[PDB]
Amino acid sequence: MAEESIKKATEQFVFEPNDGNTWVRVRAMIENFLILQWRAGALAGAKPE
Amino acid sequence: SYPLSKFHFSVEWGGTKIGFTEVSGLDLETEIIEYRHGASPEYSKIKMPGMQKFSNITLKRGTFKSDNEYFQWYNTINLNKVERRDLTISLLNEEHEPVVTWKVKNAWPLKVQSTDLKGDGNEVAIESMELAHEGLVIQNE
Amino acid sequence: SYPLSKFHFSVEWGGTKIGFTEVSGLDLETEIIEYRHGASPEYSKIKMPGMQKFSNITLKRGTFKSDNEYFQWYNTINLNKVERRDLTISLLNEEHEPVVTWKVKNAWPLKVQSTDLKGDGNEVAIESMELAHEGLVIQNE
Amino acid sequence: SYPLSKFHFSVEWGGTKIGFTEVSGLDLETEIIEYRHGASPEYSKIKMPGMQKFSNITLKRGTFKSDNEYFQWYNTINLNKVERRDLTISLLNEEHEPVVTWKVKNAWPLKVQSTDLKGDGNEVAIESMELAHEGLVIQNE
Amino acid sequence: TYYPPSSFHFLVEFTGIDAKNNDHEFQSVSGLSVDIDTEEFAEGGENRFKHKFPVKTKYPNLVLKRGVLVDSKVISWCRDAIEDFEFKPIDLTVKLLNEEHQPLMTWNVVHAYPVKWSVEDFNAQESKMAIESVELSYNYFKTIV
Amino acid sequence: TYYPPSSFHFLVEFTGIDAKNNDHEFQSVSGLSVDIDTEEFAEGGENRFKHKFPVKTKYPNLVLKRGVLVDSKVISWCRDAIEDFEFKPIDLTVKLLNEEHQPLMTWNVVHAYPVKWSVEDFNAQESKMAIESVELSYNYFKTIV
Amino acid sequence: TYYPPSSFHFLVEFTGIDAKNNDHEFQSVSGLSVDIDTEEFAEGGENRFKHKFPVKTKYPNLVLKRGVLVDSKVISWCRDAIEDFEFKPIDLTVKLLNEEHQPLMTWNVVHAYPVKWSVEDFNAQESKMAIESVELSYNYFKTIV
Amino acid sequence: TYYPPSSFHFLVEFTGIDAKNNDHEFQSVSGLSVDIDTEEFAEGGENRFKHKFPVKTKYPNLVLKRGVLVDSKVISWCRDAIEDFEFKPIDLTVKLLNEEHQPLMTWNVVHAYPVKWSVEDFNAQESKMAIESVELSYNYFKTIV
Amino acid sequence: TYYPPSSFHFLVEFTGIDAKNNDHEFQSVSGLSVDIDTEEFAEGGENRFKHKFPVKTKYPNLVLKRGVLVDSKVISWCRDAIEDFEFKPIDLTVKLLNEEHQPLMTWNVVHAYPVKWSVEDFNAQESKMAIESVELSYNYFKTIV
Amino acid sequence: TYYPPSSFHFLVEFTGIDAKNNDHEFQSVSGLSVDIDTEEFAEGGENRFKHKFPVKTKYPNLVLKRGVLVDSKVISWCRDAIEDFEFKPIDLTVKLLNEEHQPLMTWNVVHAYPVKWSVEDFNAQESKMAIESVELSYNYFKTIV
Repeated sequence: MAEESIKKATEQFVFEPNDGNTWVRVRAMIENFLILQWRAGALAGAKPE
Repeated sequence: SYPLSKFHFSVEWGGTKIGFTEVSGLDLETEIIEYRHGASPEYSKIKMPGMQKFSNITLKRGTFKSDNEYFQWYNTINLNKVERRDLTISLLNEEHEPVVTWKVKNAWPLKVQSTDLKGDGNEVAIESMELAHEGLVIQNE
Repeated sequence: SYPLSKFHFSVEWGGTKIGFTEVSGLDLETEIIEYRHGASPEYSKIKMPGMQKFSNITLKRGTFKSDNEYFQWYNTINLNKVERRDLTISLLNEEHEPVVTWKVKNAWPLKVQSTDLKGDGNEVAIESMELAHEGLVIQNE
Repeated sequence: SYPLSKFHFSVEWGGTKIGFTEVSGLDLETEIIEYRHGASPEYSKIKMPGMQKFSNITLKRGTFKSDNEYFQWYNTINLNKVERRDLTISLLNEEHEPVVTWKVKNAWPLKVQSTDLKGDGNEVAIESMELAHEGLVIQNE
Repeated sequence: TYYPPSSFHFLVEFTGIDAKNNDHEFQSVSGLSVDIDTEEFAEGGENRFKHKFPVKTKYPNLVLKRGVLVDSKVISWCRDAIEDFEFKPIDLTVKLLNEEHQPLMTWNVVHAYPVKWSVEDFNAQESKMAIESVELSYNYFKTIV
Repeated sequence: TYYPPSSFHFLVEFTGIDAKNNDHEFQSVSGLSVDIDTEEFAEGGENRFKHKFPVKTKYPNLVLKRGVLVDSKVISWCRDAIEDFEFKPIDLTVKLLNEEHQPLMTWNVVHAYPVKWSVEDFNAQESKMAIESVELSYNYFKTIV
Repeated sequence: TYYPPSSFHFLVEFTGIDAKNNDHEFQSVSGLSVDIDTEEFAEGGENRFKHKFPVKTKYPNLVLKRGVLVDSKVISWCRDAIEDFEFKPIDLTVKLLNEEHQPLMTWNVVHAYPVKWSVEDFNAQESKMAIESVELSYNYFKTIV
Repeated sequence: TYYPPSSFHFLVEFTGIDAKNNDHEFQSVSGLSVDIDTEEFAEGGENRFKHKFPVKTKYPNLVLKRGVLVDSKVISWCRDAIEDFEFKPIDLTVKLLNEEHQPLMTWNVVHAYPVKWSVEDFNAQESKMAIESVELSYNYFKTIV
Repeated sequence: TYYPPSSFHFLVEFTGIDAKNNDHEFQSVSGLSVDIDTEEFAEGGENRFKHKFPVKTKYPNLVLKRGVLVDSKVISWCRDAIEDFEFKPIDLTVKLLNEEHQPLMTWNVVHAYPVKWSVEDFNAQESKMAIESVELSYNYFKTIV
Repeated sequence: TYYPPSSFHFLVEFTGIDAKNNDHEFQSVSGLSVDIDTEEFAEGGENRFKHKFPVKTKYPNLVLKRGVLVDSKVISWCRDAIEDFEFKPIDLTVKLLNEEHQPLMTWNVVHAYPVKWSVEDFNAQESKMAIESVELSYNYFKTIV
């Protein structure tokens, strides 16, 4: 489940330039997906780190 | 192949004479609006035209017996009313015909200045006037 | 072994003539940002570059019969629109070829100034223009 | 038993030539902090030293064919980065050796000014530069 | 840093709204800060100070300004919320840039939506540009650096 | 835009009031903006932020200024409401114009009526124009562009 | 108008008080304006705006200033009200004049009486005129033009 | 008047306190004014205005300033009230003078007593005169002219 | 007086604290003033004024400023109160001096103790002296002259 | 002193946070002051003054400013508290320095933790440095000198 959702979220960056201004946007998006899963109780750990 | 000189000219202002000693202030001016958005690669601004301005016009002449034309025009001011006139200024050729013409819309007098008197003042008494207006067009064909 | 003189030059501005009496304002300027933290052993500030500026350019020429190029360019202003031009200024050698070139981006006229008239004005009537622009590059190879 | 003259000197600034027409601005300045307590018998203040300042340095030279050293240094500015240099200014003796030296830390160019052009300008075209810096030491042994 | 960076070179990007280059350029950005609400208590016998306790983390609205743009996608999004109560929150990135135009530091703004839209007054006697202003509410932000 | 438009060229038109050219010319226009009222809530266990919810869309009054005109139709309409409580709401259009004097963008102001009318103080020692000011209440606006 | 009138030429006249030429001349006049008090209501299901309703028409006090005059009839009238609670309301006319010294427009002020009277502070180190100020309450006004 | 009088030539005199020439000279006088408190009422069916009614006449305190005088009789009187609650009200006359040094107009201040006394701050780094200030409460005043 | 004294030459002395010459020198002194609290009453039938009655005499805190002194006795006294709630009130004398450095006039400040102590902000980019400020509460004062 | 010290040379040090030279340098420091809360009481028969009593000692927050630093240890510490409610108080020393760069005087700040963090607004049309600001709450301070 988690892999399919992330895969779809990253389709919007497929034809973007491959540089720092894209790498940072991809990271922010993935982290937002995962923080929600953590709050929901799927992921283990006291804090996101 | 030669430029024009600056001493042969005439002024039509609705008075009885067209000869003047000095004419100045025939200028045009536009304001500038500047802009820069934070993401621009250049660290300077882009410029475009704003609103427009005009300068006041100054006319100088010698004082003559029984000629009170400047005062009489000034004295037409009555609260917010004044006689407005079309002012035509022209640079002349050797046949005394126009070459370069400055056309001025809606002029009226802002101030009238008299001469100063001196015991040893061995010179001509010169009076002057300053005019407000609403626009200038330059013709040179 | 000798320096260049300052009287042989030409200006390309999109008009019909390239001869001018005077050209001025070809400057470049940068702002300075200053800083000092309280624990520093020195009692003065450290400096670094800020944003950039350019000066306006002034051009002067003699008035000629049937030449109204300055007015016509000025008169292309329509609210926020204006005809913008590439301005090229060049210092010439004895073969009348460029030596030093100043390249100016996006110029338009800010103001047009006419001459003053005098009864005893034994001189040439000189008109002038002031231009806004967005950048200057200097070439000397 | 005689003082030094002011016309024989050289400047080392990282460029290809050390000859200049004019050098100015080698100043040092300190601020003053004032104080008076109400019970004092004197009706004036006591003074002590504050923070320190330095002036900008101006350099002037004639324009030469294929020498674009001033522009090239200025053009190293990139947002907050610039090439900084050690500037050494020296007053010379009859053997062309240093007598008085001014040592300047971290200089960079603030502005570059080009010449003005004139139809009757029978003179040398002179360019100039203004430099920011972080400190001056004077040596005279 | 040894020489700290200036503040005049930055980029605003939106996620969930069709991109156009004219919607990434702004005159000014403000509101990237935070605070903690506290409560006080006096303990009998302790006369040197009162105790203070944290309660909540608080963030201000994000404010963006620019010259008026007539075909903006961001404004169409604002209108759907303003006129019909259709709300669909977005994420946003604020980037502070270096001389190679790459980020020095960024801010990740989470779950934002429009609360305000305005245009400054017209004046027949002044030479000025028409300026537009948009304000957004959001839940929190994180930083990457 | 690439070069954003200025704000000094515009037109105000009224629907439901007899037209005169002297009632379409104004010195200044203000009040074309909007905001959303919200409420806050603290959820137990969530210590990172408070929740915020929208409640209502809010608009300010529209304000018009000009030099005093003695035979105005708009003022006759204002007087009927002010003096006799006869209210008959109108619609209005605000137009921002281009160099061909055609609209860049317009605002559609719906169901407006007068709430205020005033003239600035007289002063025997100052050279000034007499200025008139009118304020209108309305329900909402839409834009066309 | 095409050229709107200026505000520095005007006349104040009183009805019910013996006339003197020195009581018709003033330095400044203010307070000729009006407003409408309103109330708000939220209708369930309508989320685009709140409703607004008029309640009352409101007028500010009329304020007159001039240099101090010692034998004024207007001040004697003010004193009877101030010192003895003898109140006898008057009517008043404010006239804005043209170049022939005839009215452009007038204001009819109905049923006025005094609520305030003062003279500005004295200062041994300044060169100034002594200035007097009078404020009147009234019910409403009408205009003629 | 035709040419109104200036305000820089005046005299303050006290009744009930031993006279000294140095207690009649002041830098500034203020507080010679009055106002009327009112109440409002809305009458059902009358929608053009609210009614207003007078209730009370009100006066501000009288304020006097001068350079510091060490042997003042007025200050000894102020101290008895300030330090011991011994109150003994006085009357006072304020005179505005003409070029022959005779009164143009006077104010009769009735039943006054001290409520405040102060001296301005000292500053070792400024060249200034020490200034004293006295404030009095009174019941009413009358004018003679 | 004929020529009133200036305010830049004065002395502050403390009783109950070990003396040092560096604790008698100050940049500025303020707070030497007093006021009387009053109450109002309306008597039925009396419409010319309300009655006013005194209740209490009131004094402000005394404020002293100077450049920072590190070994001050006054500050050690302030710290005992601030840190441990050990309070031991002192008396104080403020002297305004003449050209022979003798008192023109003095103020006797009775039963004072510390309520505040602060030092102004540091700034790496400004050339300024560090300034210290002390505020004292007291019961009353008397004057001698 | 005879010549008091200036305020532009100082050092901020932290205990409990890994040290870096770039976290000890600040543009400005403020908040090193204190006050005492009091209560008032009126005693019947005593009409010269009211009594005042101390209740509590009070301190303001400590505020630090500097240019933006991206790898700061202090900011990482602030983030743990801001984002996760993990609080771990620290001690701090403020040092005012002499010409040998040794302390003239120091302040011992006890048990501090972060309550605020912000960065000033960006502006595309101005040449400015990005400035960061941090505010800390603490219990009390002591001085050493």
